[PDB]
Amino acid sequence: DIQMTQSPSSLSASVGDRVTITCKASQDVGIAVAWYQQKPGKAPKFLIYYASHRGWGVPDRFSGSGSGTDFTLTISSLQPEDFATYFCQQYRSYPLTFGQGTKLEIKRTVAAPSVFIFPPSDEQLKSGTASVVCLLNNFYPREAKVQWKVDNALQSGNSQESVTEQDSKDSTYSLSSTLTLSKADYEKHKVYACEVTHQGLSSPVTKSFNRGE
Amino acid sequence: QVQLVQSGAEVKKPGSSVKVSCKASGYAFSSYWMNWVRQAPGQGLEWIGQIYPGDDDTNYNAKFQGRVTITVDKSTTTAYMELSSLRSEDTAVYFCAGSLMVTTGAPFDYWGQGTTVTVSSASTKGPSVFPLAPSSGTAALGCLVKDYFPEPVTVSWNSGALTSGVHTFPAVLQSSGLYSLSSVVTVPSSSLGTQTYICNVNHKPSNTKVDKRVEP
Amino acid sequence: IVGGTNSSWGEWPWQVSLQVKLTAQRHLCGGSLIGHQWVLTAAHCFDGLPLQDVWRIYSGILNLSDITKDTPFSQIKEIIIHQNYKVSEGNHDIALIKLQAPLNYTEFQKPICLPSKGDTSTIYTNCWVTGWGFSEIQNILQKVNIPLVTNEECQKRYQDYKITQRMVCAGKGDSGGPLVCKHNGMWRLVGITSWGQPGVYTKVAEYMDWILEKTQ
Ligand SMILES: *[C@@H]1O[C@H](CO)[C@@H](O)[C@H](O)[C@H]1NC(C)=O
Ligand SMILES: *[C@@H]1O[C@H](CO)[C@@H](O)[C@H](O)[C@H]1NC(C)=O
Ligand SMILES: *[C@@H]1O[C@H](CO)[C@@H](O)[C@H](O)[C@H]1NC(C)=O
Repeated sequence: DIQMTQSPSSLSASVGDRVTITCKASQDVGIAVAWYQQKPGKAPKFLIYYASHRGWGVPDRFSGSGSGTDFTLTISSLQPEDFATYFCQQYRSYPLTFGQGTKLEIKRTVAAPSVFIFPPSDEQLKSGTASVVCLLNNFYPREAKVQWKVDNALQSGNSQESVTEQDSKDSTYSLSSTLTLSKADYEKHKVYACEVTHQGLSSPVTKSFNRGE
Repeated sequence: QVQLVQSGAEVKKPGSSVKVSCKASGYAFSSYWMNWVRQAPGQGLEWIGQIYPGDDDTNYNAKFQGRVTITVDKSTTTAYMELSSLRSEDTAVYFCAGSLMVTTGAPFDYWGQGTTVTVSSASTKGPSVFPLAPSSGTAALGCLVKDYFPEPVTVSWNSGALTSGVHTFPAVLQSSGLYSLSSVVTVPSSSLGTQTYICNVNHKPSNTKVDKRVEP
Repeated sequence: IVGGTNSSWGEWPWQVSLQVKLTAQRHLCGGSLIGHQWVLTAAHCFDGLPLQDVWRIYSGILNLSDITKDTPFSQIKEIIIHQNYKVSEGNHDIALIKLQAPLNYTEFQKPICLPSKGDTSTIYTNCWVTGWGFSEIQNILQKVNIPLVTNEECQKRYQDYKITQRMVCAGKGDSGGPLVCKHNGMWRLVGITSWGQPGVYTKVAEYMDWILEKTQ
């Protein structure tokens, strides 16, 4: 199989910027490379074929180039509708293969997260499980880091993080972290803290609560 | 116009088989290759196989060979993909895509909207809804929708009367095999003593509707 | 599956455009590239234009408006019109063009396989005709899926003309343009447009002996 490596995995840009996505084939694919655009939850849309020729009704700002093992997709002037994930496909030989995708994101001024921590509700505790949720609200960029401390003990492997897409208004992200503990283990300790490290924060912000208080 | 309309979402158990259909219209169905591509939530796009309806010629990705059978019904201009011996790793959105060219199978100038196929031994279960009570100038409310299967679950606040600042995070598949979801909203801390907030959670697959008030 | 009759780059790589530069260069006829140096077209395209000096042949071309003086072209070295062809008649409307320089096969320039001698009686179901026909000349190479009709059924309409066994009927199509049909997964040049009621095409299968003899 011919592997297709896209670079970068993510890319932040602004309306009117000129952005370039590169795709590298592990083997010579000639010019048998196509590009697709996919927005969240929707089907991929066909942009380029044979590495340079636009598809049906594709705006002229989309430009493809390259040959051999290196290929490029260029958008001359990003419109707000152009922010999406982009895939390169090779069809020189079967099986057909795609790149891992390059996500175009709206560039925004740095925003620090608002951190909230929620103790497990009484109803859930009656079920024998405890979920403590840490909320990072309206921050940018996406790379905020979250750590869970139980009595100053760094938890690991028992927390799941979910993040939203860029808000349609403020282009900010929101992230939720859920530390899941059994009721037996939840009551073993007193202090539960969520420590967040983000680009926009001078020092990590830690929100904590005392169990039962 | 040219349309590719696929069947609805499917929930299957390991070892069973799923048959995804793709009803094509608006073009010469028999003269174009129909390609099947799946997009796993964490493995990007993966081409499965293709069929030329006119001659019923098929090409399969060697990964899926022995488990995928792509067939067509010329009468209704419908293509099918039948993936057998389903594994949990087969959970993905399956697309049908028409070739750009009459003379070759790739690239794909048009795609179907996709069919979400979920492979899991878990059984249908309604969501357990818990409140993320605010602490004590914006305060954060929330709603922990936990332990439900299959997806999706819809969450709205005050029956839609409160959409500003509402963030419903994507569901996460847990070790139990059930999905969990949290929906949060930020409102003025002063308003907490005046307004009541209701988390409206609808899970059609289980026909369960939960309305949980969130208060300090 | 999108685009309708509009073709895509490399979809019909055998398609060539025959043009003459007398005062203002214009497209006159289409042709099928059948080899590095050989192009197959209709004889009547040369009625009144026998000189080889004026003919320009473009291969790997989709949009005729993109042709410029800098655009490469092939010059005719030999025009082999079928000996039995007569200007006053449409019978035996097959001509062979030998290019002065061999062409390189690329993603946009490829030969079209010719039918075997035994393929005179076979029936084709997935047939296409491509050209820059009239409505002016369409800029983008057009493709039309047309069904084939038996000679007996065709003769009922062209009562004024004798449809011989060496002709095919069907029914954006150029004089001398290809009529290709996909059989056994391989595209073959089944006919050559001769009369543009149904279209009538010279049956390339019957002329294989003449084609190979002249070609070799
Ligand atoms: C084909 O291309 C022409 C432009 O030359 C356009 O006007 C026409 O709408 C196109 N047809 C289809 C079916 O896309
Ligand atoms: C064909 O080329 C001309 C210029 O040579 C261009 O204006 C036209 O847009 C092209 N065809 C299409 C369908 O874009
Ligand atoms: C085309 O064919 C000629 C003769 O075989 C060869 O010299 C040349 O490198 C080929 N490629 C191009 C771009 O001319």
